[PDB]
Amino acid sequence: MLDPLDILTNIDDVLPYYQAIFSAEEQKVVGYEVLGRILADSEIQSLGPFFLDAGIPEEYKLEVDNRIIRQALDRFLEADSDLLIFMNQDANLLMLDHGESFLELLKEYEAKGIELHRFVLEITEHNFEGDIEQLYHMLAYYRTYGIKIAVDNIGKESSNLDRIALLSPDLLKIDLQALKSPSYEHVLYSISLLARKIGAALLYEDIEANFQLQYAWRNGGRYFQGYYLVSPSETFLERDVLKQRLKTEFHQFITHEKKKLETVYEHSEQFYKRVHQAVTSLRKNNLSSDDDFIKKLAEELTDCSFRIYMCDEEGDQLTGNVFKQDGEWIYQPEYAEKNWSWRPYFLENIMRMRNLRKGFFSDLYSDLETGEMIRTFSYPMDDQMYLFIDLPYSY
Amino acid sequence: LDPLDILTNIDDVLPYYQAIFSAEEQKVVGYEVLGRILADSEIQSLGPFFLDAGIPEEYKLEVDNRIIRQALDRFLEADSDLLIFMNQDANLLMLDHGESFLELLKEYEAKGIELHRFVLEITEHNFEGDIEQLYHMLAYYRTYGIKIAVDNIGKESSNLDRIALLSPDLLKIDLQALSPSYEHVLYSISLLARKIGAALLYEDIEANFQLQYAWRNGGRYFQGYYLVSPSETFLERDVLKQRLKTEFHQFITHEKKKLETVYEHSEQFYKRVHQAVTSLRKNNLSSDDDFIKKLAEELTDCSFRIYMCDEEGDQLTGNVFKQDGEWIYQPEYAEKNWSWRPYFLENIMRMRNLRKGFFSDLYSDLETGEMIRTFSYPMDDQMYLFIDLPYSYLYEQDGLI
Ligand SMILES: [Ca+2]
Ligand SMILES: [Ca+2]
Repeated sequence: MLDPLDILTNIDDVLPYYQAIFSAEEQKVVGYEVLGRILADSEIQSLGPFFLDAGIPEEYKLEVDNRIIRQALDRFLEADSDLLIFMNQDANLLMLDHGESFLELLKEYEAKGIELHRFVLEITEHNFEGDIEQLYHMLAYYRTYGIKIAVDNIGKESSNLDRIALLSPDLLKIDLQALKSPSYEHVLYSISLLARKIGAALLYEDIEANFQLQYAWRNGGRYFQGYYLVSPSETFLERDVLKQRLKTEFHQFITHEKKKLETVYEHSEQFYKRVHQAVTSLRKNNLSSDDDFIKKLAEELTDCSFRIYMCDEEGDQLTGNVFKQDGEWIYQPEYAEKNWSWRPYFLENIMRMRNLRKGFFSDLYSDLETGEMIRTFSYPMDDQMYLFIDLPYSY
Repeated sequence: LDPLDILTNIDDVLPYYQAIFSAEEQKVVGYEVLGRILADSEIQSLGPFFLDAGIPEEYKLEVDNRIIRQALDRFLEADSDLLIFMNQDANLLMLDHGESFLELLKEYEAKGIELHRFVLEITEHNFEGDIEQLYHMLAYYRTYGIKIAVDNIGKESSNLDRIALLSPDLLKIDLQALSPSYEHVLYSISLLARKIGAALLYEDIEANFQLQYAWRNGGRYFQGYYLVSPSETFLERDVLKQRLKTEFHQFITHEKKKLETVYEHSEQFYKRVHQAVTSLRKNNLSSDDDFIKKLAEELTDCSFRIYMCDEEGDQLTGNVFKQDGEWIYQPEYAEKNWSWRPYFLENIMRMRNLRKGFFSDLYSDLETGEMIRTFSYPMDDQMYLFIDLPYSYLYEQDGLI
């Protein structure tokens, strides 16, 4: 293994390697991440341990860091003009002089021909121990030159979504070693939606396998990185190196998700028919009690439902719950006179049921009482009343 | 108050209680136990005392105990279904892997407080031990029915990973913090809370607008001075029922309206677009790219980008993009794919089935960076038209922001 002294003594042997990043739009190389390499003893080894070592003085990190960047940016001057240049930069070291010296190094290469808006700067926020509002201040300055900001390692140690969103980054880098909790896609889904509202694109990294790439794609992944794509190498690659492979790999993701979306919408339709038949059959009868009715319905729909109740237009529960437990139905009258408009989507679905004049399923959510994952089916009725049915699973 | 003052007069220490209110029944669901001492003809908080890092842990637990015993003695006599919210530091609890505390709880089960009424307010970002061990221990607690609530969610603790791991029963979000970054981050936590099954409890509600924010963003439970301040005794369970019933009626009414105003707006826009498109599409043998140019001029007042895609998200045309009040044509976006975008495929099969067009929620455009909405409109030949709306049009319409 490599002692730090070994590196500073042979500083002329240090070189950048590059890892390509691929777009979901054009399935093409959109830019590269600059990584640090040294030629020691007929072999190439990473300067990672060297940059990550807290024991090594900062100037020697910057000393080396510099030659790699110069070599890397010298290379970019000659490649395609629209390539992005992703660069790892510690917040604290960058903040030693409020980023002054670094920016001048970037400014230098603008003159030499690299537009500043090609620079993506990989910052790790939870590593920062200075005043966060000051770091956020500085990056503002950077952006006013078009410089892009990417935040690393989301959700690991001191990571913080409040502090991240304040930074209002251009990119979020999410690594998927995490995928090797079954419920991690909830994490991913949540992230993308936060990212969509503040306008940060998602870059998934450390993609070592296919299922990982699929996870990336179907959870809002705009850009992609990993060994499974292309490993870091000393030179650049043909921009459309993986185009056909990704085109086909993505076609298959699309097909899957559609077969997936249609299959659930189709299922919803038939269920609406089953419910419509059941309800109108029962509703032509002398069951004035709104409560008598849902009991009958539950027996009708015994195979697929586990809870049923009715509410009015403003979310007030008109009836009490029928609840299936241990294969038997129980009547819980106490649940009458409760309001549910506070629930996400609830009011939205009321006006949807009206306008659309049909019934439908919700997405998957975790029922507050039982705890297991369920879906609710909402069905509109005569007299501006709305029926709710709770369904567990059927995969 | 010096800490010595407290330990010296430990017999003067007493719990106060703050009630917590349900959105369902607008009633008192339980109380948070808070720590107080009677010093010099007056009542003052032991907060500073529990938060002081200088004070040895034994003396914090010594006092803590006096309060919990008094508090739980009180609960033995109140209603049987009341929840008991209790502040507990992770690190002090982890000094003996929670063994002693649990035995204290176990004791009161015998005396008549079934364990599922206990909510344990933990602050995860204060923990400096191995997280997976703390997560390990709380599992044990839960297997007795003990409930777990995490504190300072939203700001100080905002780790979708940890939240997803500790898999808590409750998230406590405080609203002194009160769209900004902050409101979008609660959004993403909200979305998760419903997926992992954690109820939202909003606290530090000092005003009405705060309560409304709480309500419309998935708040199941509520706390603050604006509701009821802490006091040394319990309150009648339906103390605020009618006040909250009416205060919530007004939130419901409001939301039924902000939502209609946007759906109404969508309908008319669909008509405008339908008229424009079919006018331009009838007697035209010019290409799809030529068409969208004409359309952008048609819709010049309200659009800023227009393009078409096929059923699998491949962009059929270039873009027309309005810039500095002029329309530019961007051939480069031809043959780009967008199915990776959230909602994209979902909306294709929605446009088909429903056979109509509609707006998206508000999102931040990746190029311009301002907040926009997109309108999706289905066409003949299994093709789909998209139109990105600027803020300048959203801002001066009714309730699209
Ligand atoms: Ca990196
Ligand atoms: Ca608390």
